[PDB]
Amino acid sequence: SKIGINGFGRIGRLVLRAALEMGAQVVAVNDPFIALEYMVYMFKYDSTHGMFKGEVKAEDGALVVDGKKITVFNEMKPENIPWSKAGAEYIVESTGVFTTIEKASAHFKGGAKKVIISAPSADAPMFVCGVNLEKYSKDMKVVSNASCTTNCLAPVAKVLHENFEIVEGLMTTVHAVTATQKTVDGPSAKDWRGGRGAAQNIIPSSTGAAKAVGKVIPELDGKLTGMAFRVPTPNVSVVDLTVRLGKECSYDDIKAAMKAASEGPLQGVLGYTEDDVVSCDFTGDNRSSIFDAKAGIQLSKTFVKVVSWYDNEFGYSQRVIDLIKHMQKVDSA
Amino acid sequence: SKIGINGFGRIGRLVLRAALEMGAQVVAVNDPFIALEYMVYMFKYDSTHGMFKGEVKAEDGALVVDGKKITVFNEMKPENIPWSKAGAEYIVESTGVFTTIEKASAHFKGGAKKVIISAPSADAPMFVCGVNLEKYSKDMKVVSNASCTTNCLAPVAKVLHENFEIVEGLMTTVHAVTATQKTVDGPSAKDWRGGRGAAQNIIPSSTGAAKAVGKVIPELDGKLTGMAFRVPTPNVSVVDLTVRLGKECSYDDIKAAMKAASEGPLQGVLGYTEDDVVSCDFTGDNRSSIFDAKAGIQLSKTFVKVVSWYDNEFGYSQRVIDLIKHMQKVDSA
Amino acid sequence: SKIGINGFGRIGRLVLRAALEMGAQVVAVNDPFIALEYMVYMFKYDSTHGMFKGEVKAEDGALVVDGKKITVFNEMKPENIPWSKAGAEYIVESTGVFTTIEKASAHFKGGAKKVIISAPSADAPMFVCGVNLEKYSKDMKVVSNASCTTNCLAPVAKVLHENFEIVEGLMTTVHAVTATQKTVDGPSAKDWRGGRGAAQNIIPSSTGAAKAVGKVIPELDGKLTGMAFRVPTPNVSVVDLTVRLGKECSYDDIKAAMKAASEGPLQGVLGYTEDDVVSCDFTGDNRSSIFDAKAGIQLSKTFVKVVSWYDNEFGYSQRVIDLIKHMQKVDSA
Amino acid sequence: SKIGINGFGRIGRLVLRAALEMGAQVVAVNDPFIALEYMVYMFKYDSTHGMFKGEVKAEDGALVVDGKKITVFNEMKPENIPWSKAGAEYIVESTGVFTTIEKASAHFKGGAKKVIISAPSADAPMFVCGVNLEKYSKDMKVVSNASCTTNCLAPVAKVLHENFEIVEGLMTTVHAVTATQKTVDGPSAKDWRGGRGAAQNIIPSSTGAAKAVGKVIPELDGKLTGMAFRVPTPNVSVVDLTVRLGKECSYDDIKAAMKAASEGPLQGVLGYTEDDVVSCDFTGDNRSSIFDAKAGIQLSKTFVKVVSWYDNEFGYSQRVIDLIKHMQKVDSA
Ligand SMILES: NC(=O)c1ccc[n+]([C@@H]2O[C@H](COP(=O)([O-])OP(=O)(O)OC[C@H]3O[C@@H](n4cnc5c(N)ncnc54)[C@H](O)[C@@H]3O)[C@@H](O)[C@H]2O)c1
Ligand SMILES: NC(=O)c1ccc[n+]([C@@H]2O[C@H](COP(=O)([O-])OP(=O)(O)OC[C@H]3O[C@@H](n4cnc5c(N)ncnc54)[C@H](O)[C@@H]3O)[C@@H](O)[C@H]2O)c1
Ligand SMILES: NC(=O)c1ccc[n+]([C@@H]2O[C@H](COP(=O)([O-])OP(=O)(O)OC[C@H]3O[C@@H](n4cnc5c(N)ncnc54)[C@H](O)[C@@H]3O)[C@@H](O)[C@H]2O)c1
Ligand SMILES: NC(=O)c1ccc[n+]([C@@H]2O[C@H](COP(=O)([O-])OP(=O)(O)OC[C@H]3O[C@@H](n4cnc5c(N)ncnc54)[C@H](O)[C@@H]3O)[C@@H](O)[C@H]2O)c1
Repeated sequence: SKIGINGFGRIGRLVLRAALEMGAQVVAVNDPFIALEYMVYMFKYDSTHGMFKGEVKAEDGALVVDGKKITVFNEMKPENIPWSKAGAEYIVESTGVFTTIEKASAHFKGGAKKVIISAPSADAPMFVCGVNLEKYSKDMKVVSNASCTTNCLAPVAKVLHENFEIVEGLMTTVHAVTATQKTVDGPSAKDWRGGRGAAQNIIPSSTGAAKAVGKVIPELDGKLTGMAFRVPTPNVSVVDLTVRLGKECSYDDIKAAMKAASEGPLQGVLGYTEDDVVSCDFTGDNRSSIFDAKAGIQLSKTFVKVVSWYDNEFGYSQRVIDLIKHMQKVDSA
Repeated sequence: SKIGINGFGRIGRLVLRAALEMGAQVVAVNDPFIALEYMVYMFKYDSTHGMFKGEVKAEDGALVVDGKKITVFNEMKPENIPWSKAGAEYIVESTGVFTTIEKASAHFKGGAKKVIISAPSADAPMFVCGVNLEKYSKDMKVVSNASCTTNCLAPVAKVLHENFEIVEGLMTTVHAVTATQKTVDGPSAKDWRGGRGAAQNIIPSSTGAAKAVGKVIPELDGKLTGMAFRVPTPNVSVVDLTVRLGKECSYDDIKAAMKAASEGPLQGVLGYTEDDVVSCDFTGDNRSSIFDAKAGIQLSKTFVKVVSWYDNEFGYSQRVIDLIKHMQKVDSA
Repeated sequence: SKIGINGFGRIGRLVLRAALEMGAQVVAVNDPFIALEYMVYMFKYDSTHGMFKGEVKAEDGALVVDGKKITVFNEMKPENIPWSKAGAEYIVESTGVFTTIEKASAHFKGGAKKVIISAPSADAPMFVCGVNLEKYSKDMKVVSNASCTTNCLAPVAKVLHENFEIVEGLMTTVHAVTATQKTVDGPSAKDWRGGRGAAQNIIPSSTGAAKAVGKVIPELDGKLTGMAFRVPTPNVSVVDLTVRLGKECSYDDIKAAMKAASEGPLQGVLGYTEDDVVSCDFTGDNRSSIFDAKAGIQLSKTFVKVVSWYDNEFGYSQRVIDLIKHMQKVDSA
Repeated sequence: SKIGINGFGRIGRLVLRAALEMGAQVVAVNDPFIALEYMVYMFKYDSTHGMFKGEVKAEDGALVVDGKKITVFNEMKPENIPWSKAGAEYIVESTGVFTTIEKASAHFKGGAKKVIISAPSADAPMFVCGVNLEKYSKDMKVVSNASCTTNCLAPVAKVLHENFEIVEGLMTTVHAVTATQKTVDGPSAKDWRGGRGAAQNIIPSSTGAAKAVGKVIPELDGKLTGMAFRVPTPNVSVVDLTVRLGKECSYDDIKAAMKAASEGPLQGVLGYTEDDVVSCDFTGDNRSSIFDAKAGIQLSKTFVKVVSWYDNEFGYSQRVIDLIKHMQKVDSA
């Protein structure tokens, strides 16, 4: 397994949690802003996901989580991380700042084998587990796991497209706050709305998902786009997809198609519920997309609104580990 | 004017604030749960809209707001409210619990002339200022001012339909919390999602707008429906309308048409902005619907997503005074 | 064990969770506002404490949780609950509405043996596990488990008093929202501040703890009082106790005394931490009181501020089960 | 007046709003992170205090607010700000990062006459209006207006000390979130509790007030200290002061003394209320400290808890204009 993590943030830390849950091996973490003793504290306590049940301590300049020793670096520059000292070969690139092939390829200076960007990439091939993993090939050295919204949207869009044909769709994500937002009104020069106080406001915003699903399901390129409203919750978001369909159908056919896929090819990626759920019901949910049967509405035989929940931190971090596992099987690693 | 208010809640008090701003005359308030000394405090201090600038005191069993004496009653059953005795003939029925014609008609027993339900009604004719006021018949004794969402959606839907034709549409409102929600998970037997802790959750809910807009614009009956997500903000909501249009157009045509209507026939009802606004920017906004030019997205020549803001408490309260003014002209009063 | 629960609210439901965790047996639940199918949903999903991991279903008009069948009643009046049909003998009185001996004794009409009020009582003897359980005697038929703040304060006050003498103290609880609070400004006639919108405000409020610790530790009667600020969090609260002490001491002596008690006589009731904890770190914490070593300040040898955390829902519900277990040992039941 | 603002943040902008209300003259603003077109948006729209009523536009490289041209600069290093060229001689240093005399003195390089740090200083003399302004020496080139908490605490502590003598006291401020807090758990290396998600948590923190009040009232040096809990509100905080008094008194004496000071020497600095107020009632409040008569508690003749509110953004911003006005009189300017 031999995973390294660059950026021990919300996703960096929860990928480490997901790796331990899945028996994957992380050997090295890099973050210039989080010293080793502070890394112990940040991994141990999580306001959203609860205290890590397990021993976490610093020992001999390494982070030790349940007996596994994780080498810690504190390099500002990715090209200076000595990944090969720790034996890290598959690097999770989770800073937010090194998303292109050019930028992510800095990790090959330290001896990394493969880099997985935990965000959309302008040029690295993008993957959503359950949707297009079979297009991965072992010569791809830098890949992307797309965004949390793309991972919720792409499963549901795949089911709708295979069964009924998406002629065109528009989506909204009602989206929890992230680390890029601000506690009170402050400077966000490249996104003025995103600078307004996160706890006070519904904030219109862009979404990664819009473009990205057109690269993940190329048949849908240019037939889907959408936007986000950031709202004052700390985690868990919901896709609200309005689609026009090519084939006439009832809402029962939509539900039966989603149910059948969640039991078979999309098992573990797409969930299905008919309960009266609210967003707190998905905190810590492992799935990429949970179809909410009761919340959706069909106006006519070809125009419908479908609602699907995702823990944007936790479900995504579990898919990073799923993607790395797939890549190492194909690579033989 | 000779307005009485039944139910001195969020809408009841802000209707009095709006009447004061618009020089309307409120002569009587009734609320069994809010004794006179408490009405002073409740009217003076408001967490969302700020302290009432001006004098509120109790004298002689009356609420005296800026010189005006308002007779206070504390009746549980509307039958027993002496409206006659205070001279209240136009009754704002803002309790939430007497919405049908037969239930609202109880105010006639104490000599009310007309009742205005401040919510959708199963059978009282619904009006939205700027959209269908000319349907108001002088012989209508119980009318409805529809919901906060219908008052936002109907202006924008009017413009789109007149210019481009709405073939079908689906709406979401991302809606602030209201008084029927719960601070922590508790019993809401008729709406199980709506009982979950309001501050913790994105909560799927129904919208009044779903029924009402096909009544207010009858040619759109059956062509439009939608749902709500309640999110943890205290006030100000946003309509997200995804429409399939009859006529090919660009997004510039949609903008130009909304700008022209806000300057002309829909002036004061529909507003227009191109600023990078967020929900807090509309707290205290007088308009029913404020079109957000920059947040909308056109996918194709006939498929588009339009975003409009509304202060669900305040814009609505001002519309209730507008409705009464219009009714009084038609009745001659 | 043979526990019945009256009021299946935040405390009613979490006492059921605590009973299952501790292997205690609940046989009957009464709530007139929550029908059986709705009880399934409310027990299964918890916005604060996460989904119940376990099977919950309605079967043959009973609630079935992990194989245990729990008879459900829906009586408005406590004297009409046929507790003996279900074999319920120890009743948790968790409505909030039947707190005196007179009111709580209604349950003896249905065949209850003992009633435990999950709130301060004006006359029923009040108990805090770890502090005064040894004053319980088997002839006491109605008892109280005091409030969540009293359960946090009393352990810490006991340690300080035994070691250093409390001459006098004043406390504040910075306290999460409860079900008595309101989503937006509405009527709370007996507590005007408590009616103001809970998510918008710091709200000064009274506390149960103030008086109650004087009944639980009678040596401290009249030497302690205090108040609450309700703040916009959904659970977890913190006591901030300013004490003048009879014996001169350093902060190290305070910490060593708290540490020694958390390892011995107060084990499981009083916790001890020296980490940089925040309130989310205590969600689901079992203890009544967790001393925060780093947050406290000693101004002089006899004047100090001590800070102690408590999950006001969860820690309290576990103490209800602890108190019932103690009572059945003393009663032989 | 000839005021320049360095750092157009929460305090920098509200200081300009306060200068406009008080007819002070701001001539220049500097912020490297906020370009002129963005300064218009940031000044016009405010989530906490509402939209600026009046004209804000950019013309010719200047910010024009109600007719006034303000020269805008975008310098990173204060040394390089041409204050001379705009005529700015009294500089509000509101960046948060140039708080020491030597760091603040950089503004003299571009011809500033005086600097006012809008935060406590390790060595610049601190002033609180109404408490120690007469200590201001004309030869003081760098002064401090202390923190929002010192400006609340010092007026109330002055009154108590003058009338009853403070023997020792311990304070807590329940403090709104600020810009140094984080929207979700993230790195705050110097304050680990302060990095945890602001909207989710009660967070123990330090207070500026702890140091500063013994400097502002030197006879209370060593007799007073305290701490903060940061809670999820956007603005408005509350001091909770527990004091041991030298002279026996009743709570009526404390009330009478606070009322007399707010009418006389501390008028406009200290306010007094007996209403059932909550934090939202003070948003936009001009005063430094508003004594809450009803929330305080006296335990004995010498031991009492006093509660005072403050709008930490707005009251403070107005005090900065007061301080500059006073300094200009003493300097003759
Ligand atoms: N938050 C979510 O729900 C979520 C989900 C999926 C994807 N993402 C994506 O993952 C990335 C990180 O997001 P996040 O939410 O974890 O943010 P975050 O701010 O919590 O984490 C970023 C981390 O990277 C560290 N860092 C910054 N510069 C570094 C550098 N030069 N070298 C190494 N480490 C550095 C920071 O200290 C921080 O700990 C982004 O691209 C984001 O869009 C976020
Ligand atoms: N809150 C909004 O944004 C909004 C906007 C538009 C319309 N409305 C509608 O207005 C109505 C009231 O809503 P609200 O937000 O003001 O709720 P609310 O709870 O604030 O007010 C309801 C008021 O009615 C009073 N009341 C209850 N029974 C009474 C009775 N028998 N007689 C007289 N008064 C009584 C209550 O004491 C309370 O003060 C609802 O139908 C709601 O759908 C609400
Ligand atoms: N919330 C906490 O942190 C906490 C902690 C300790 C103690 N308490 C106390 O426990 C009691 C309940 O508090 P809560 O937070 O669970 O409130 P809650 O509102 O969540 O629960 C009250 C429950 O009692 C039910 N009920 C009302 N009348 C009834 C009746 N006539 N018969 C039977 N059931 C009825 C309601 O439907 C509701 O489900 C109060 O006395 C409260 O002060 C609360
Ligand atoms: N927020 C409050 O309630 C409050 C009240 C009183 C005092 N203060 C103090 O005022 C100071 C600023 O606080 P704030 O709340 O306004 O924070 P903030 O983050 O809103 O504002 C800081 C501003 O300084 C700017 N800045 C950063 N570096 C700069 C530089 N090198 N030159 C010029 N400008 C630069 C930033 O762009 C930002 O706009 C702090 O010292 C704070 O403690 C805050």
